[PDB]
Amino acid sequence: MIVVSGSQSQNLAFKVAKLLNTKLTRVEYKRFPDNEIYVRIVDEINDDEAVIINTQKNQNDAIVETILLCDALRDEGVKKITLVAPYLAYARQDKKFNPGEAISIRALAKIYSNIVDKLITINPHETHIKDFFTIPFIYGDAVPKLAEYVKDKLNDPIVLAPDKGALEFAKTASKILNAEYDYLEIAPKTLDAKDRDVFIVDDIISTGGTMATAVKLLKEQGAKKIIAACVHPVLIGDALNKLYSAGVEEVVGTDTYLSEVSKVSVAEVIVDLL
Amino acid sequence: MIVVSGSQSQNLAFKVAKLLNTKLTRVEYKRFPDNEIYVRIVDEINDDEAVIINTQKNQNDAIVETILLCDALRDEGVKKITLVAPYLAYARQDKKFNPGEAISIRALAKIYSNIVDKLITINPHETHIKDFFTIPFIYGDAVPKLAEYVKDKLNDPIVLAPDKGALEFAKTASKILNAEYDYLEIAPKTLDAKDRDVFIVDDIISTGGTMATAVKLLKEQGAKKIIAACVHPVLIGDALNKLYSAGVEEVVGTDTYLSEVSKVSVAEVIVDLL
Amino acid sequence: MIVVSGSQSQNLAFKVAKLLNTKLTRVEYKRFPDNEIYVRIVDEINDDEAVIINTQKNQNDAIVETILLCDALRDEGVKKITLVAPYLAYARQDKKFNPGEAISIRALAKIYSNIVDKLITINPHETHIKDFFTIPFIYGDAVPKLAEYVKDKLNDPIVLAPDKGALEFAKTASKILNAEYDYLEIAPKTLDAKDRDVFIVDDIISTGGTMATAVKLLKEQGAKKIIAACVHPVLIGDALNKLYSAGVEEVVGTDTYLSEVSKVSVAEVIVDLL
Amino acid sequence: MIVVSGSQSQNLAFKVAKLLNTKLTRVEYKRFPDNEIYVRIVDEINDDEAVIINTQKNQNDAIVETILLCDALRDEGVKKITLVAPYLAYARQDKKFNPGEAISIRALAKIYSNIVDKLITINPHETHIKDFFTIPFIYGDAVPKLAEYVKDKLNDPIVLAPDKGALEFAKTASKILNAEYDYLEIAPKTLDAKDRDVFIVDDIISTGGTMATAVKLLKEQGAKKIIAACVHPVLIGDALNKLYSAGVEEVVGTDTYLSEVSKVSVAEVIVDLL
Repeated sequence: MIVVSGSQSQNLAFKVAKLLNTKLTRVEYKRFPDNEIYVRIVDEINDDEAVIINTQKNQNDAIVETILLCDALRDEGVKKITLVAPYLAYARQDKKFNPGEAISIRALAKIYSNIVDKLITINPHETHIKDFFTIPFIYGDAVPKLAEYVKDKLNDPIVLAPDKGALEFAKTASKILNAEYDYLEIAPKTLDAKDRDVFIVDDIISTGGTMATAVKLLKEQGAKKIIAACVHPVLIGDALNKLYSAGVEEVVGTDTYLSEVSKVSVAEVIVDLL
Repeated sequence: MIVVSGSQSQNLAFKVAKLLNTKLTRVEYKRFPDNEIYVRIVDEINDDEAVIINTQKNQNDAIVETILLCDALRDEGVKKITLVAPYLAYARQDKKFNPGEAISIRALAKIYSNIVDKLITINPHETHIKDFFTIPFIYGDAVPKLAEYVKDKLNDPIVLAPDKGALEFAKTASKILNAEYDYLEIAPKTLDAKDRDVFIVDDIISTGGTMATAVKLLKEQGAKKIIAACVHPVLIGDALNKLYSAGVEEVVGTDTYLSEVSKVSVAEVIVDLL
Repeated sequence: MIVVSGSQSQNLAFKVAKLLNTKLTRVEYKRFPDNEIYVRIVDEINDDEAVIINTQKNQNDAIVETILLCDALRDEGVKKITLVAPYLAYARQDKKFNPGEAISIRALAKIYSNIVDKLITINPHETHIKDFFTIPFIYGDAVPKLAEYVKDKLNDPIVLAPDKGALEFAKTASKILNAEYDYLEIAPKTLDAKDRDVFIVDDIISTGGTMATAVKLLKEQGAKKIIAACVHPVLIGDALNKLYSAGVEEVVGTDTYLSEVSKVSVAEVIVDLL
Repeated sequence: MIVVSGSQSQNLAFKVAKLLNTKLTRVEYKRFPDNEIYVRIVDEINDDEAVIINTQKNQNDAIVETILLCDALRDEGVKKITLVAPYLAYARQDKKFNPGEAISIRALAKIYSNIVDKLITINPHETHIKDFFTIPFIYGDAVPKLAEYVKDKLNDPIVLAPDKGALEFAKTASKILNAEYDYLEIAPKTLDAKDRDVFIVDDIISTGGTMATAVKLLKEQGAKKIIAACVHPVLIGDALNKLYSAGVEEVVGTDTYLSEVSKVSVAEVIVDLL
C-alpha cells in the first residue's frame, strides 16, 4: 500500500508511511495562476492499493483536491483507494434544522462512496453520519493519546466534559488517568473542583466560549491546574487568548487540524485502522 | 421553473429570472465561523424544476456550494435540476499532459452527471469535454454579444484571433460586423493592420501576455483604434494595466466572470438555452 | 502628472488617465510564493508628480501596496504624490465605542500624512475623519452620477434615504431628478409611497438589511418600481439576492468597489478633484 | 511589562508571558463582515510598557493589526511599546534589483520607527536591514535551539549549510553539536558525507528546492540519517513532501512561522532579548 500525501497532511502522511515502513510517494501539488489545484503522482505506481491522507482544514480545497487525486490514481491502475481525512469537514450535522436546508454530509457521502472504497476519520462529531455512506466508514479515537499526554502533568485530576454531549471523551480519558469524571450541566453535575487539578476534554474547540466559560467557573470553584484538550483544535480567531485569559494552564490538540497547539499526533491511531 | 441563485451569480440569476418573468427564489448564503458554506432555500418550493445559476470564479467554492444546493433542492421535491455555470472551472484541458496527472473535468463531469440533469456553460475552451458527461451538456456562445458591443465604436475594423485556436470567435464576430477576419500565426496570417481599426477577440484573457503581445505588434504595424474582447475576463494580477499600456483602446468582457470590465451580459444567451 | 495604477483600480486608473489625456504608466504587480506583494514602476519616470489610484476593497493589501508604491516613486524622483482611494477602508468610525479600542482611521491618517502629499476619496461615511490628517484631504461626491443613471428609468420618483443619516444623498439626487425627497424614520417621515416609483440612495450597502427592510415595507405601502443605488456596493454575501427578493427593480453601484453591479464610473468625479 | 497578544502569535505570547511570570493581557480580535480587522485591549492597562508579540506569516494582516494595536495602546497611556515579530515579512532584500522597484523593508521601517520604540525579530535573512530603522532593531538567534533538538537524534553528524550564505548557521549549530561543518558550493566544499549522519540547517525553507536538492545529492554520496532544520518553516505548497521524498529523516522548524513541523519554541530566545 503506497501512501499518497494530500497537500494538507504532508507531515501526518509522512509519519504514517514511516510507521507502515512504506516509501512515501512523491505527489506534486501547486496552483495555476487561476488558483486552480494541480496535482500529480510523480513516482511510478506499481502497487494497486493507495491511501490518501488529506485532512480538511481548508474544506472545499480538500474536497476538490481529493476528487482530482482519485481520478489520477484510478487512471494509473490503482484498484483500491482508502481516504484518510483526519478532520472531516461538513460532517457536523445529522439532519436539517430548517426547511430548505441541505444535509451537507449526505451530499458529500454520495461523492465519497463513488470515488473511494473506504473512508477513515478521527473523532467525528456525529457518529451517525456513517448511515449516509455506502462504503466502509471507519472512525478512530484520539482521546486516549490526549489523556496520555497530560497524565504526565496533572496531579490527581478530575476529567470534565464541557457538556453532557462530550461525556464519553471524559470517560475514555478518565479510564487512562485512573481519575473520576463528570460533565458541566452551570457546574459539574456531581463532582466538585475545589482544590483540584482539572482535565477538560472535548472533540472540538472552535470559538472557545463553551471552554473559556467552563474554565472561568472552575477557577472560581477553586480549581487548581487546568488543562484543556481537544482532538480538532480549530481555535478560530482569538480563541486561544480567550482560554489563556480564563486561566488555563495549557491547551493541547492533535495534528488532524493545524493549530499553534497541535502537539499530539494521530499517526499511530490511523495506522491501526489501516 | 424557479431560478436558484448561486452566491457567485446573484446579478446574472436575477437578470435571467426577469427575462423568464419568474419570481426569483430567496436563497440564504453565509459562512460559519469555520468558513464552511451554509446554503438555504428560503422561499417555499412548489414547482419541481429548478435552474441553478452559479459561475465558478472561485472554483472549489462553486463546486461545493453547487453540491450542497442540489442536495437541498432534491430534499425538497425538485425532480429536475439544470445547472448553469457561465464560467466552468477545471475544464480547460481534454487530457493528460504528463503521466500521473488527472483529467479534472473528467472527475467533475462524473459528479455533475450524478447531481444535475442538465449542464449549461458559456464558451467552453474545449468543446470535447462534453464526452465525459452522461447528461446533456449544452454550451452557448457570447461572442455575438461582444461583437454587437463594439460595432458601435470601431471604424471598418479587422477582426483578429490572438492565435489560430480562436479563429472561430473572430469569424463569428466577423460576420456580425461585416468585416474581414484573420489570426496571428508573429503577425496576421493574411491581412495587414496598417491604418486600420482592430477587434481582437478570444474566449479568455488570463495573464494578458498573448493579448498584450498582439497589441504591441499591431500598434507597430500601424493599427489604429484597438479593442480587445473576451468572454471570460479572468484578467489576473496586472493583466489590465499590461493591455492598456500596450495601447488598447478598451478591454471588454462578459458577466460570466466578475472583472472591472464585465460590461456585456450573457443573460439572454442563457435564456435561449433554457 | 503620470497616473500610477494600483492593482485594485486598474480600469479606473485607465479611464482617468484617458480623461487627463495622459500616457498610462506600466506598473508591474505580482505576488511572491510567500504571497508578499511585489510592485514595480516599469516605464521610466521623468515627471515628478504622480497620482496613485488604488481603491481598498481588499483593505490591508491596498494599504501595504500603497506604502510600497510610494517608496518606489520617491526613490525615483517623484516630488509630489497624490493618493486616490475611491473606497477608503478603516474610515467608517470617528472615535472609540469602547475603552481599549483604537481609532483606525486616526492611526492610518498618520501614515498617509507621511507617505503622500494629498489624499482623495469618494463619498466618505464620516466627513470628520479629515481632522486626523495633516495633509489635504479631498472628497468627491458620486451621488449626482447615480441620480443621472436612474432619471432615465424612473417615473416621477420619490427619492428616499434609508435613514436620517443619508438624507443629504437623497437631497442631492433629489435636486438632479427634480423630485421630492424624505427618509425612513419605520416609514418615511413625511412622504407616502403609495403608487409611486422610488429611488433609494445611500453611500453604502454591506449586509443589505437596512435596504431589504426599506424595500419590503415600501412595497407594502404600494410602491411601484424601486431602484436602490449606493456609491460603495460592498454587497456582502447574499446581499444582492436579499434585495432582489424584497422586490427591487434594480441595484446599482459605482466602480469605487468592485461588485456585480458597479455600473457607474467615478472617473470624471476624480478628474475634477485633480 | 504587559504582554499583548497579536492574533498570529497567541501561543508564543502566552509562553513568553509565562516565562516573564506576567499576567497575559486579554486582547479581543475579530473581523467585521467587511473582513476588516477589529482589535481591543480588554483588560485594564495600568503599566505603561507593553510588548506586542505578533509574527507575520500573513504579512499584510500582521502589519495592519500591529498598527491598530499600537494606536489602541497609546490611547490608553502606554509610554513604551516593543514589537516582537518572530518572523518579519518584507525584509528579505537589502536593495533594488531593478529600477522602478521599492525597498519594502525601507518603507516599513519608517512606519515601525514611528509606531514602536523597539523592534525584535528572530534570525532575519539580511542583518543590514537595521540600517533603515531609527529605533533599536534587535535580532535573536534560534539556531542554537534547533541544534539542541537534534543532538539527541543524530550520530556524530556533519552540519551542512545549503549554500555559502548560511555558513554561519552551520557553524553555530556545529559548535553546540561538537561536529564538523561545511557548505554546498554542487557538493560540500570540503567534507564528505559518505556513511555519515547529516544536519542541514538554514534560516528559511520556502519552496524546498535548495533543500530537496542537497538531500538527494547527499543521499547519493552515501549520507545516512539526514535531518533538515530551519528557523522559519515557510514550507510552501508541497515543500514537505518534496523533502521527505528526497529522503530526509525529519524536517523541523520553530514557532516563528506556523507549520506542520514547528516543534521548537523561540519563547526563551525572545525572553532574553527583553
